[PDB]
Amino acid sequence: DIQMTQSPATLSVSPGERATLSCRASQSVSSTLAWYQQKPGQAPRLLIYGASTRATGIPARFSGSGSGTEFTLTISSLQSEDFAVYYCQQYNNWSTWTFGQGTKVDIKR
Amino acid sequence: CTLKSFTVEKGIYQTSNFRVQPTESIVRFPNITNLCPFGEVFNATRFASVYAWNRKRISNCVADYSVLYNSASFSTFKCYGVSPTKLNDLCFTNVYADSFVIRGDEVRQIAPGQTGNIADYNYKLPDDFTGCVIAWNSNNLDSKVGGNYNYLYRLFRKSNLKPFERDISTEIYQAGSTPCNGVKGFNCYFPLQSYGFQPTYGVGYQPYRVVVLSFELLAPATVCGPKKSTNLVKNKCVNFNFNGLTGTGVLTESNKKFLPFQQFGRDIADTTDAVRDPQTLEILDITPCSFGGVSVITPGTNTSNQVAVLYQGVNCTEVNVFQTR
Amino acid sequence: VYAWNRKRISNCVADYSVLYNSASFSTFKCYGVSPTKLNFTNVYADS
Amino acid sequence: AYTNSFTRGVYYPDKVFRSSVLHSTQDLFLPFFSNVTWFPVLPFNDGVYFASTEKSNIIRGWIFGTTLDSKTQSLLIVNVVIKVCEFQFCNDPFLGVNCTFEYVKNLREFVFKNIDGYFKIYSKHTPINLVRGLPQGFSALEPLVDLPIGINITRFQTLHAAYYVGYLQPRTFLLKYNENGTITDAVDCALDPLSETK
Amino acid sequence: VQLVQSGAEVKKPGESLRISCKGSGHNSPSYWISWVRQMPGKGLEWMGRIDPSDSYTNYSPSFQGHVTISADKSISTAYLQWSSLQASDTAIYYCARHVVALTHLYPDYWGQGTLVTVS
Ligand SMILES: *[C@@H]1O[C@H](CO)[C@@H](O[C@@H]2O[C@H](CO)[C@@H](O[C@@H]3O[C@H](CO)[C@@H](O)[C@H](O)[C@@H]3O)[C@H](O)[C@H]2NC(C)=O)[C@H](O)[C@H]1NC(C)=O
Ligand SMILES: *[C@@H]1O[C@H](CO)[C@@H](O[C@@H]2O[C@H](CO)[C@@H](O)[C@H](O)[C@H]2NC(C)=O)[C@H](O)[C@H]1NC(C)=O
Ligand SMILES: *[C@@H]1O[C@H](CO)[C@@H](O)[C@H](O)[C@H]1NC(C)=O
Ligand SMILES: *[C@@H]1O[C@H](CO)[C@@H](O)[C@H](O)[C@H]1NC(C)=O
Repeated sequence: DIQMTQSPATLSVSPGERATLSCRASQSVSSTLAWYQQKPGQAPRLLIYGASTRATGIPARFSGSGSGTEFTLTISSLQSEDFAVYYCQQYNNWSTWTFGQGTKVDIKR
Repeated sequence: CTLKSFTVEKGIYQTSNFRVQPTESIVRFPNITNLCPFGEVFNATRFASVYAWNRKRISNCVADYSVLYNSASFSTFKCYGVSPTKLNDLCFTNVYADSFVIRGDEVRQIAPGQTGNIADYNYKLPDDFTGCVIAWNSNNLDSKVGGNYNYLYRLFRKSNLKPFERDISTEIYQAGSTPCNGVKGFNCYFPLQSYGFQPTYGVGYQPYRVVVLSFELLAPATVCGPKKSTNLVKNKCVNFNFNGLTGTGVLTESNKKFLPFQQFGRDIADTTDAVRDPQTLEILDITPCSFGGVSVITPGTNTSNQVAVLYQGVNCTEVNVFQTR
Repeated sequence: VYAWNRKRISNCVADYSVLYNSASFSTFKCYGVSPTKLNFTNVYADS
Repeated sequence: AYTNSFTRGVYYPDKVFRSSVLHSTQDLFLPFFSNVTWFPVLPFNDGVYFASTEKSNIIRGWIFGTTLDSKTQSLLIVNVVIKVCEFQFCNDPFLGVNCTFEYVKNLREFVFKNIDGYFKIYSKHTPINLVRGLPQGFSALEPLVDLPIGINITRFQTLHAAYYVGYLQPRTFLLKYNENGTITDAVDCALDPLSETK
Repeated sequence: VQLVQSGAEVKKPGESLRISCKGSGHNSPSYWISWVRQMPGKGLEWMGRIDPSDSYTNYSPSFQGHVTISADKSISTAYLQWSSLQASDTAIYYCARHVVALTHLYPDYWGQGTLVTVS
C-alpha cells in the first residue's frame, strides 16, 4: 500500500492568518490526491482534488499544491468556521485507496 | 456571350439551361426520443485490453456527436470517410463503438490499412473503414507507480487478424519446430504481453484510451443526429433530407405500394425514385424538377434585335406564347 | 567487455535459421526486427 | 436422402423496390437444381434454406446455438414469439402437445443467413399438393424479420414434417421484378452456358 | 447527484448485518462507490469500492476477509455486509462516489453515514 502521513498532528492559528498542512506518501502518487474537511459531527467534505483543483462551491481561500510524494494544503485568511480535521486521500485507479491520520486546526492562544 | 461575338447571325443558339429553382426545404428524421449512451462507452472506469477490445452497439437512440467534436479533452480525433463537423446531420443504420487501451506510439497503428503489432494482431481496420477514431491519454487512470499490468496485447499471433476480428486465444505460440502442447518454454511463448504502465514513462509508452466509432451507411436508420423534423410539402419543387438521404425534387403522393420491408426504391436510373417518410409510412415519389434548354431564336442582328426564346421539352407553365411539340 | 571485438559481415549470404534453431543459446532477444523474418546493407557482429 | 431443389430458393436481396425491372445482383443465393437433404443438428455453414411441409404448422420454430450446451446465446423463434435470451435448452429440445430482444398441404420456406452479424429470417407460405417433395414452382421470399443480432452463428437445429437444408453461395442472379413488385422468375448466371448467355 | 444510506443499526456480536446506500444522478453506469469506516475517535479508513455495472470489488487488504460489498444496478444500490459482527465493528460507515471524467476521476458526493453499534 501507499501510506499517507500528515503533519502537524495539531496546530493553532488565529483568524486571518495562513494555515499550512503537509501530506506525504510512501512512493509516488502522481497527482491523484484529495483533501477533505470533516467538521465535528459532519460528514467529510471535499476541498481540493487532483492535488491542485479547488472543488466547486468551496471558498477560494483554500488552495492545494505539490506533486509526487509531497503535497500541501494552504488556508489563507483562516475563518471561524474552518476548524475541523483535514485528511489527504489518494485514489489511484488500479490501487487501494489509502488515508492519512488527519490534522486538527484550532484557535491560537 | 455564348457565341463570344458581338454580332449574332440569324439562327437558333442553345444559349442557356433553365432549371426550376426550389424555394422550400424539408428535413424529416426518424421521430425517435432517446439519447445515445456515449458516456457509458467513454466515461467508463476501466477499459478492456486491446487484444480483447470491447464492442458496444448503439441503436434505437438519437446520437449527438456535436458534444464529442466540441470536447477538447480528446487528444486525437481522426475521421475517415466522414466529416467530424458534418457528423451532426448524417444518419446511420448501425453504429459500433469499439473501446480499448494502447500506448501513445501505437495510436497511429489504429488507422485504416495501418500495419504494426497492434494493427496486425490486435485490432485491424478495413481499407474502406467509414468511421472515426478518438484517442485520449489516460495516464491519470491507466498508469500506477510500479507498473499497471492490467492491460494486455497480443504479440505473437500465428494468424494475422482480419478486419474487425478479435482474438482472445491464449494458446502458447509455437515459434519452433517441435510443438508445445500447452507447455511454455523456448519456442513456446504466451501469446499475450502486458503493458506495465507507469506514470514516469514517456508519452510514447503512456496509456491512451481509444474509441473507434464505426458507422454503417445505407435501410431504416436506428441512429440519427440531432435535428428538427419539419412538415412535408406535397407538389412543390423543394429540397429534402429523408433519413439523411439528401435530394432536391418534388415530393408527391405515389400510387405504387412498397413492400412492408422496403424503404428506398430506385429505378433503372438508380436514383431514389421514391422514399418512405420516417414519421409516417407514406411512400412519396420523387420527380426531377423541370429542366430544359433555353434556346434563343434570333434573326440576324443586322436586321433587328427582337429575339424569341424556346424552352425545350417543357410546358408553358414553369416559364403571346405558342406551345409546340 | 571493455575491449569488445567487432567483426563486419559483408559480401556474403547470411543464413540466420541455424542461429535461431540453436537450443544452446540461453538468451536471444531481437530489437526492431523479428528473428523469424531475418531471411540489410551492412552487418556488424560485436563479441 | 436428397431431392432436387428446383428453383424455390429466391428471396429479395435488398429493401429496394424495382417495378418491371430486370436487376443483376451478386449475392448469396441457393444454387438452382442443387440436391438438398431430405428429412439432429445442422451446421449453419454459409447459408441455410429450410422448407417445411407442415400442413398443421407442426414446427413451432428453431434454435441457433453453436455451443449446443447453453454456453452461448441462441436465437429462439417459436410459433409468433421471438426471443434472443441466453436460454438453457434441453439435450433434445422439443415442444409437447440476459435477454436483448423479445417479440410476440402447406409449404413454408425460410432462408437463414448470418452476414456481418445480422440474422435475416425470410418466409414464403404456399398451398401445396405434392407430398413427396417441393413443388417445381417459382416462388419468392420477402424478408419476414431482420435482427442485427451480431452473434457468431455457426450451428442451428429445428423444433418438433420432413424438412430440407440447402446452402447459399455467391451467385449472380438476374431477378425479374414485375409491375406489381413481384418476382416471377430468376436466372442463376452460373447454372450453364445458356444461363450465362441469358 | 445524491446518495442515501440506511438508518442506524444496533446488533449483538456475531449477528449478520447489511447496510445499504442508494445512488442517483451518476454520469454513467460505470462509476466507483466506496465504503469508509470511522470509529468514534479514530480517523478515516478506506474499506473497498465497486463499479455496479461491472460489480468488481477492490477490497482493502485490512478488510478483505471481514466484510462483503455487493451492488444492484437495477436499483443503483450498494450494500456492505458483515457475516459475523464484533464489538470492534461499532463505528460510522459512509458511502462515497467517484465518477469518471475521461481525463481523471472526481468524487462528487459523500454519504451522511450510518452508525452501527455491535453490543
Ligand atoms: C464524461 O464526464 C465528464 C465529467 O462530467 C464530462 O465533462 C463535462 O462535460 C460537460 C458537457 O458534456 C461540460 O459542461 C459544459 O460546460 C460549459 C461551461 O463550462 C458549457 O459551455 C458547455 O455547453 C457544457 O455544458 C463540463 O464542463 C465537463 N466537465 C469537466 C470537468 O470538464 C464529459 O462530457 C463526459 N463525457 C461523456 C462522453 O459522457
Ligand atoms: C465462432 O465462429 C467461428 C467460425 O465458424 C468458429 O471458428 C471455429 O472454431 C472451431 C473451434 O473453436 C474450429 O474447429 C473451426 O475450424 C473454426 N472455424 C473456422 C472456419 O476456422 C468459432 O469456434 C466460433 N466461436 C464460438 C464461441 O462459437
Ligand atoms: C400543359 O399544361 C396544360 C394544363 O396545365 C395541359 O392541359 C397540357 O396537356 C400540358 N401539356 C404538356 C405538353 O405538358
Ligand atoms: C397487380 O395486382 C393487383 C391485385 O393483386 C391486380 O388487380 C392487378 O391487375 C395486378 N397488376 C396487373 C398489371 O394486372
